Amino acid sequence: SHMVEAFCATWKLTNSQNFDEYMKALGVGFATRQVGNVTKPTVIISQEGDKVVIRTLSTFKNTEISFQLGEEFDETTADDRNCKSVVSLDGDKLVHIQKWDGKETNFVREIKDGKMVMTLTFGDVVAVRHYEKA
Ligand SMILES: O=C(O)[C@H]1[C@H](c2ccccc2)[C@H](C(=O)Oc2cccc3ccccc23)[C@H]1c1ccccc1
Repeated sequence: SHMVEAFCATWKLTNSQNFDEYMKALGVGFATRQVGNVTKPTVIISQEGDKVVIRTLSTFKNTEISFQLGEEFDETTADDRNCKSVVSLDGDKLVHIQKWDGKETNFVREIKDGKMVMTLTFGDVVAVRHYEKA
């Protein structure tokens, strides 16, 4: 996929806005939130066949998801939520939906001026994270 290629790279977190409140709305407790706030992840996005693969490396733990665009799959998040998830293209954007325990959250990945911007929404709580190619 052409639009996915813009995301395919090794990325490092450079800025985060309101992620603590976002985690709080998800139900993450204070201490685990501290882990989420201090960790600096390395995020590798790639295309392998018809699958998109997102590998995240950090001291806390490493995660890996592999999916076909628009196909629902089971996802265990870094905070151990067991979700039904789907990642789809919306124009040039990647939209990731996570459903668990009757709840729903979504986040959007965009390439803007060569950087990756992730906007996360749960209810009316919004967080924004910036990443740059490593
Ligand atoms: O930035 C990313 O893409 C990923 C980071 C990461 C992953 C694995 C290990 C450590 C960090 C974010 C993140 O902080 O995860 C959480 C870590 C700890 C607790 C968390 C609680 C709730 C939610 C995330 C947590 C990962 C990420 C992926 C997709 C959307 C937002 C954040």
